Amino acid sequence: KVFGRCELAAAMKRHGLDNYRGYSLGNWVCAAKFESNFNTQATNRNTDGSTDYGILQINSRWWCNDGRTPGSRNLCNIPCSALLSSDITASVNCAKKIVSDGNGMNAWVAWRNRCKGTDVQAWIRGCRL
Ligand code: NA
Repeated sequence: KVFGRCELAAAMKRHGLDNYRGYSLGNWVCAAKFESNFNTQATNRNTDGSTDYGILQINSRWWCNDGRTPGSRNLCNIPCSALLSSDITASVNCAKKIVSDGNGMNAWVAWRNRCKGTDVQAWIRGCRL
């Protein structure tokens, strides 16, 4: 599923991501924009052989099981495929664990490089929330 900007902001808010660990909703929408262009089916293969999955490009090295990332963990206790669902519940629940891990949203290299410090409220501007 390719979400609309305000459609995703609403789904993220409903699942309690708005101000989670102090990150305003526009931070999460900005990260999703640059990670996946709001596409739940986004995938990216890493040089190390891990894969990133879903709207927030959650990686198989730590967070999900894909059966093909030697040495990896599955700390969100999900198949990585769950992160490609039209239903963002698994992605949001796992994102909550990741952003709690010590480095906040720096865990998402695209958030640090493209969202951090910018006017992220622009990502929810005009949305009925
Ligand atoms: Na894994």
